[PDB]
Amino acid sequence: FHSFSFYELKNVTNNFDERPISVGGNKMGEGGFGVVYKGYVNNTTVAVKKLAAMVDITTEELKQQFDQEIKVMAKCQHENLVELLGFSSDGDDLCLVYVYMPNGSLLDRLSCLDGTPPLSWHMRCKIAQGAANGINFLHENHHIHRDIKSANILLDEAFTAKISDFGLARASTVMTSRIVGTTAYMAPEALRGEITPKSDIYSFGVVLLEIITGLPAVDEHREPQLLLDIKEEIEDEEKTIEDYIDKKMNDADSTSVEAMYSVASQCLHEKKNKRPDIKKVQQLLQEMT
Ligand SMILES: CC[C@@H]1[C@H](F)C(=O)N[C@@H]1COc1nccc2cc(C(N)=O)c(OC)cc12
Repeated sequence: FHSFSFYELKNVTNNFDERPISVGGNKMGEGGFGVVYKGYVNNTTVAVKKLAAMVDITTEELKQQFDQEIKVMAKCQHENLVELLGFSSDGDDLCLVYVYMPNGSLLDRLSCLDGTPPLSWHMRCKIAQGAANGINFLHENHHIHRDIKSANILLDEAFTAKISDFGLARASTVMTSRIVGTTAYMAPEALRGEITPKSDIYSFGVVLLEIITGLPAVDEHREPQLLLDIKEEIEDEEKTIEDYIDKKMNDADSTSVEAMYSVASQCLHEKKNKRPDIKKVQQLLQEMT
């Protein structure tokens, strides 16, 4: 990967202009570990992630996540993983430079952030297949992602799904004392500190529910607050998947929606050993289409 000067990245992002693009700035997104800015290097549009302790972690832990991301990127190259172009470690803050994803995150496209048109059911099926292909590549290469979520599924110029954020990824059960991930997506065993690829399957199940419903995984002003709770409502015959299907599509059919819900439901088994592995998930998503 190309070594950038912090100052060149500062220069091409209009001094890390924290205002969103929609208001004239360079900010494309943000999370607990940093902010993503639109940049322009050598006649190529790029994304620059500037690392920052947004959700309280140490500078040493932020540096370990920076090193882990570069290490995972050097070992894992695939059609369904975002491509790292370079990094910066010389100046004021750590930066990671990526291939520009013109369609941003699946989370933002599902919410239609900035007025983007809703994703068709056809597009959503391709995205789910692509994301499963990327997770499959990771598990085949003995890596556990640990943070599968719609904010970590990016969308390129062809709406091809690209899994992102490998700062927490682990080479492979095993237990840890540092419980990390996004709670609204975490498997029960992951919440207890277990490190297993079976947890990535569970989180992917939550992503499939977001794809079907267009609803975020957590919404404090919604009943139920957690999306994974709709599975219980459907199972207990209180509601149907039909009641939750995203209304912002005109090309969905009952058969393929029920087929995707069935995959999501199997991924969301509370007992890790009853969940399908990633290869079975891929097969089921291929059969859906
Ligand atoms: C700090 C934000 C976190 C983290 F960066 C991540 O992987 N998921 C989150 C959201 O990220 C993004 N949101 C919108 C748009 C985004 C475009 C790109 C991109 N290559 O053009 C991007 O690259 C990595 C991240 C983008």
